[PDB]
Amino acid sequence: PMEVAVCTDSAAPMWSCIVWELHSGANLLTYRGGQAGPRGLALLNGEYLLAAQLGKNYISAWELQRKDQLQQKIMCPGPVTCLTASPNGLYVLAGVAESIHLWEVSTGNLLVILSRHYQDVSCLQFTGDSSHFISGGKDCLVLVWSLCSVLQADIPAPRHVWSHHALPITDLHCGFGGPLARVATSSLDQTVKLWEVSSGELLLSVLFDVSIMAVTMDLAEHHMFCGGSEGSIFQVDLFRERSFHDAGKVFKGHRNQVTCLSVSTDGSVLLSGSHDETVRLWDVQSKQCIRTVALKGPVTNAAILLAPVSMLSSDFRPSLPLPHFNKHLGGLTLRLGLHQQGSEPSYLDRTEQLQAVLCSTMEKS
Amino acid sequence: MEVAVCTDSAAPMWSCIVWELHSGANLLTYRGGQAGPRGLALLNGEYLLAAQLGKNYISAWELQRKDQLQQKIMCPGPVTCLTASPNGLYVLAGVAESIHLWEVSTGNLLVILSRHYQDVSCLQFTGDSSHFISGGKDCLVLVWSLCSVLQAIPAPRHVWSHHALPITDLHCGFGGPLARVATSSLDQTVKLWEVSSGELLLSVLFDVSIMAVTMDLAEHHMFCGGSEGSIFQVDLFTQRERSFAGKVFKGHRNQVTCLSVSTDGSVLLSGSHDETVRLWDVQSKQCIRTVALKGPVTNAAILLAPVSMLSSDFRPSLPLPHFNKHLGGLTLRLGLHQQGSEPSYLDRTEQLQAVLCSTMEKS
Amino acid sequence: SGPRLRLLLLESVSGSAPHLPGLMCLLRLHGSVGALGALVSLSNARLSSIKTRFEGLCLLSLLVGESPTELFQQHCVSWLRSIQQVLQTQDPPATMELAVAVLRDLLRYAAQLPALFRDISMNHLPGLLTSLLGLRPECEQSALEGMKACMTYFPRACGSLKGKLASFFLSRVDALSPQLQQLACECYSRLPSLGALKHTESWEQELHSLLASLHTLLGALYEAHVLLQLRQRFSGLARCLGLMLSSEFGAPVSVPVQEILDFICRTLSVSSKNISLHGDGPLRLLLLPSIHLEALDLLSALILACGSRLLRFGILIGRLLPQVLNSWSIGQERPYSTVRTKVYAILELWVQVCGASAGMLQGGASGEALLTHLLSDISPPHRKGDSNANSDVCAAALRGLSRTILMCGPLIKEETHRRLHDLVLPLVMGVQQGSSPYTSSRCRRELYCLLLALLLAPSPRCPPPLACALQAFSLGQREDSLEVSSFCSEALVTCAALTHPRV
Amino acid sequence: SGPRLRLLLLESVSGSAPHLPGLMCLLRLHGSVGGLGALVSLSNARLSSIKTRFEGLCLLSLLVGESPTELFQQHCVSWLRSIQQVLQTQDPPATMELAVAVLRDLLRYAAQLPALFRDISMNHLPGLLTSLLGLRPECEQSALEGMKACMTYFPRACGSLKGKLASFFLSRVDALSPQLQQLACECYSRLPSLGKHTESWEQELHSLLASLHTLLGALYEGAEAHVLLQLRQRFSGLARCLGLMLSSEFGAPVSVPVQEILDFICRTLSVSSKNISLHGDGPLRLLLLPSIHLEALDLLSALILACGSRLLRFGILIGRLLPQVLNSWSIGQERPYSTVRTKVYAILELWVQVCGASAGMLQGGASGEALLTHLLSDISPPARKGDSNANSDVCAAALRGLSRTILMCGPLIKEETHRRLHDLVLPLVMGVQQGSSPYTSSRCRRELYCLLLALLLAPSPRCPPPLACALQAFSLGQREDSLEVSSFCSEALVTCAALTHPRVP
Repeated sequence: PMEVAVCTDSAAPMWSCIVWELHSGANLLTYRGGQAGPRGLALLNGEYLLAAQLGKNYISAWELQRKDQLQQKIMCPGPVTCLTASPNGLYVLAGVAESIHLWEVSTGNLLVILSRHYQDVSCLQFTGDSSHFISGGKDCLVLVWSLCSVLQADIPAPRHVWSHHALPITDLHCGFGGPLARVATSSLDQTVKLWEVSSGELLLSVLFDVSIMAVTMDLAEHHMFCGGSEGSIFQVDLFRERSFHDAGKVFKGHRNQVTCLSVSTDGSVLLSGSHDETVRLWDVQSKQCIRTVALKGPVTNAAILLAPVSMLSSDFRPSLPLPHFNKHLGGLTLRLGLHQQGSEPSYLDRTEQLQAVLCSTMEKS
Repeated sequence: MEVAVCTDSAAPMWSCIVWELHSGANLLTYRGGQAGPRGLALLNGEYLLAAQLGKNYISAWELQRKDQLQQKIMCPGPVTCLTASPNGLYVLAGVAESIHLWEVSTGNLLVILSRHYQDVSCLQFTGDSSHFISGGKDCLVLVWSLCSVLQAIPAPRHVWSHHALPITDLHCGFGGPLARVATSSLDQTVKLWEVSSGELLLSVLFDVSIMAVTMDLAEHHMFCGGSEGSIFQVDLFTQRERSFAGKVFKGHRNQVTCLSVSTDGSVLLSGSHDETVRLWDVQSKQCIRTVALKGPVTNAAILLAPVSMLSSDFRPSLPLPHFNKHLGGLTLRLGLHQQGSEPSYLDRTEQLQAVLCSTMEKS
Repeated sequence: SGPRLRLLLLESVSGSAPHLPGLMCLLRLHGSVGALGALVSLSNARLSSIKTRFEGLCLLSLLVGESPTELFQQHCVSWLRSIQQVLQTQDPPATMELAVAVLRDLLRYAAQLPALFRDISMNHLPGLLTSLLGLRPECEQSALEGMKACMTYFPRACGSLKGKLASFFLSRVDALSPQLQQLACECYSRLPSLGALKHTESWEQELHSLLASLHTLLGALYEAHVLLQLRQRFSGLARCLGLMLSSEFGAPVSVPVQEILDFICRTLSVSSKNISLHGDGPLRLLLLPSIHLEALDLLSALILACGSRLLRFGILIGRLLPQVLNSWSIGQERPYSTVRTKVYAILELWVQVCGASAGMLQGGASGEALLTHLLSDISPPHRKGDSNANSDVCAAALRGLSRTILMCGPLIKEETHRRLHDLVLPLVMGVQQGSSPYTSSRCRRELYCLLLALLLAPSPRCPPPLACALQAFSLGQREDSLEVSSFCSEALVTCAALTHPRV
Repeated sequence: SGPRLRLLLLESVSGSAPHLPGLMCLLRLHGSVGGLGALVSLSNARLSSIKTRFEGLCLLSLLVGESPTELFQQHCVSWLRSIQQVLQTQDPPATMELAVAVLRDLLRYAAQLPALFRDISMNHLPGLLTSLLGLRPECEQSALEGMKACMTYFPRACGSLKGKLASFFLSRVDALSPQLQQLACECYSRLPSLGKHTESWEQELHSLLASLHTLLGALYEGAEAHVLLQLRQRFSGLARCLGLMLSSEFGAPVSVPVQEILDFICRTLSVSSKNISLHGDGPLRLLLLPSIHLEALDLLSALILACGSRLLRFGILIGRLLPQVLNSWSIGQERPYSTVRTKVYAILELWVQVCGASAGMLQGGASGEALLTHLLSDISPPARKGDSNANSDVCAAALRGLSRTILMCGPLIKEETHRRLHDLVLPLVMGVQQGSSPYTSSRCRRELYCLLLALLLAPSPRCPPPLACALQAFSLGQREDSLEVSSFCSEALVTCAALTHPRVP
């Protein structure tokens, strides 16, 4: 299976987004447009590329096989600070100032606006099964939101209010699963915390000597990778209230704050984007850099992704068009028969039915 | 409903007594001889087998009859231990340094395993009845695969020789590949092993010889009976080599050789050489009950009482086969694999309505 | 060659009729067809006379099914013409069933080849549809099957006869024969895809027309032989709507979820107490559970069509389920087991499509009412009766409970988990030690599945009874029933992960 | 009352023939009868005429299966007499089917009442058996159903007509109609149980074994046109009878000749396509050969079900049989002999089910290596006219066998096999996520995910499973369009969370 790196920068003189193969570094796709903001690049349903614009009040959209953006834009009442999409491709989340806007991809309806943060929303992330989403903010607050409670509410309140962090939240990372998932948070208070979604309890807290700008864990959650403000990536082995410094647990080479961190599917490769205008590939075992990709500005988005069939097929077109996303608060548009894909009768099912017809004809005639 | 099945070395009136755990009232009693240590087995929930103390045969009982059956499982030498398969298909006996395997379906002596160079002391099956572990006075713990033994001279899957003194007890967990086995020995150590890898996971060192060992089903605690009358609790759920105040059960005045835990893990049964069986509360380590026996306790276990003990009219489904003394035709009941496969109300209703509709269309 | 000898063998045997289906099955088993010209000529010769038409049709079925690409391309048009000729021979109905069964596969494979597809759609399919429409009333099942095959693989070439096809299908959606009614409902639901953007519009108007007709029929019902005909029409139209919801369509459509849910709620909002006992009242009371069941399959079809997009209507759906359970609650079987089983199946399907977002048994009057109904249907209770009585509702309730606990268990309050423990742990050991739903091995397997689900997804404030459940699984692995014992053996492998961590 | 008004509702509407089955279904749904004399009188009146016999039998179907015990005790003999009267009316065969369907439930419920059981045994069952035997040849299936119903619930009273019943069943054992042949074989296997029972069972089983040995010698002539077909029909009927005797409940303990049955099974599977002389009748022997092997495999399945894990000492032979049969029948195009390979994989799954971790499958030896090589080729994706889901039945069966074996016997299987499965399953699960393939079927995808979960749950002690890649695969599969695959992946992700977040140190 092909793995790719989707990276954006704050300058974007020629391309606003570049996708290249992980193990070769050769560009696979390429998009032109404006400038994506930090934490403001989502990939919707494997067919579209949403990018919240840097300093603007709207979100641009792309088709995976076209370099020019679509005409439709997701306009917002204020500046867009972050943007995420549910892994099932059903909802879109954007942090507009202190509030979170939720859109239905089925209809384009702005379903809810969540206003519980008293400062700007810094980051947004869904759980693997798209049953919860977690929001961080400049108010040092991490909120756990149930999608079932938010969608069915007539104001909604978070499932958990995590206020242990004392400085604004910089990054979040949610593990696989829903209620049984674990969330890692980072903050300017030089601490990274690990939580439980179901109980709402703090499981771990690691203190560093510098502010942590990014955080990620592998799928098996063996390690926690923390990006420092001076260019150091720290590794925390997950096997309470620890502290760092350990010389062999640091990735060295970045000269500026590491704001993006991603791990490969097997966990053997670490992706790091930093403010020194460089995206780097690391070997998790040897802590040595494999590839150093230079960019034209500070990296705003950088992730490792399993390339969808859309990314490989040059003739791909999205199954449904992007709906008109409403700017203000039973008509679902969908394709029928998807639930029964692969349910066609097999050879022995078809053969035995025809043989039964033959036997019935023999008995009757 | 849980009961305690206990035998003593003297047995002047009853060779074995079954009493309710929480009431203490004698549920069942049996007349016969004297069962030896590690020599009492329950076969298929219908028969009580007791290897005789210092004798070369095994006596059998019906669960609802106090008099032993005329059939005896005779052996070429003194029987040292006796275990039965959890699925009720096989019977193992330790005859000197060899292990005899019988098929309960046919009564044939399938195998004689001679790998121990001294007397076999303990024999135990895994929960799924795919492996059995034997310990002996030769300080050896042998893991045997039932598949390899039945399909074969056979050799043990593992040979555990970390103990330096004769083995006193064994205990196997649930499963057979992923099971864990606890072994105790006169070298004052209790060890925990893995059946699949054959690796030593834990080894706890004590100041007295360990005569008994048991574990709860969840494997949170290890209970080790000492030679002086103390039972030690070892918390598995909280290194590879430890060494043993509030985790000791006190009250026995002689060596504790039998140890059993209740289904929920809250009650511990102990049999000792002071002719006394005690009940303990695992959380508080206090003696709930004390039952006096006429001799040193040889066997004492807690088990979930089968329907055989609860019904006074119970009879075994199949009679006991004649167990062969020396090395097709399986005797069994048919249709048991499809027990409970009767059509449901909706299934019968749909079949009847299909017949009605078919008759309506044609006529 | 092997296949050549095995072909010449039956060529010489035929050149016997009771053995022919077995010979064709054996020839298909060896893959001899996939030499062949002799078989083609033999089938063509046998198809000429009525006395030998069955043998020719058997040979044709084998040839059509197992032909290579080249032979099929060579003989597809001739085979279609022969099938049509058989279809217009006034032969017994079984001959027509066999011919239609062959034609289904012939049309399925011909649609895969662009040249054959073009030629047939241009020159042969309207005549085939005319032949199917001209069949005798005794062969209407085969006619419906043939038209269904024609619209399945050549829907664009069926648009010229769309009106006649619609008239044929609409006359049999109220048929009293369940198989004919099902076939006609399946055929009618395929109409919006017939003909040459416009298909989306056709789907929308057809679905709204069905909704309006269903509303009128419900108004007629919720007011002798008239009521039975009304119920037959209602069931046919509801089945057509559900088939249109749950079947594949070639274009995206706008599903009016609010209108369908409104109709479902209106259907389920009338109970036994709403119906008077004078006049035709008892007849309406007798027919009411069937109407509620039709609404229930409509709800199931909507859930399948929309999936987790229905999460905004979860409050209404989770109020609906205990409402129906309350409306149909009473060795003797309890009444209305079909309705309760359908409700529990709908609950299981909703949890399947929603995951942990289902919100079932997670606080409220409806969550507690559903739990009360679920617990009573899984509880055990000279005379005439059945030992496994009430084992259908028990198994469905166990499946729904285990699915909900596995998916939404951590979000469920700990008192519910304690109640489930106190009910289930004595139950598994109570069957391991008269008339009961747990005399059925299916119910025992479902109870063990519920126990494993309680172990796997507990509340973070209530640890599950690991040791008692381990003892229960150990006892069940020794059971006589292979269905229960194998499941209990597999469950102990999962419990080894809960007992022997690797991290 | 409620049910009384709904009961009287249908009496007024029946005194509507096409609507009657639906009316009976509705009455059964409401439980009105379970909670009645007018209905009994109406059913008696309707049953007195051919023009209304169907209506009377429809009423009797509801009156029999839903009556309270008092009404059943009062009217059981009258209902039996009416049913026996219907069976002697020269009515159309469908009427006979309906009457026999009613009589089955009637006899089942009458066997539960000792007084009615005794009365019917002494005074009424021989007459019913005579009426069923004296039926027209076009109603021979209804006669067999009635004989089976009488035999199941009143076997002691069927011993006086045992010879006539055996003669009736034997002639239809070689029927070319699958349903009639199956029913006749079911009826024939119940003969030793009616009328000593253990002895009769053993003699009947040995007689069947001898007849099967004689029939195989004629079929395999020269290896061990129309007479061969009847020979194979008789062979299949007798083998089905033997398998039914093995796998059906018997009232007494019996001695199963395991070695003799296994010897016959091995003799049947010992002849392959290579030994048949393709001159004369040879091609017919070659065409019929897979069906005879399938009959032997069904006998093997019946033996495994009857004996269970007691068959473990014969495990070497049983486990060497499977790769031998797979080697015999091996060659959008469907591969041939998929029915035989699927049967072999089903036998493997059943063997692991009854033996658990003691099965010994996939654990060393030429037999294990050959079985693994066969299993891996049937689950591999392929490397015009046809099917996109071609070769998906053998893929699913092999996947189930592999998953069951790994879940049960995985820790004992060597780590090389575990790495071999890891190197193939992991590219496959993510390869189906991002023309013709067995994995276009959702059944095959679900079984592949089950195999991945089994590899996670029971790994080799010397080989850690790829947990992160499997987690990614389960995350991708839970977003699938198919509800089967997605829901299975959700539950597998719950299990993998249990694997990833331990609750014990």
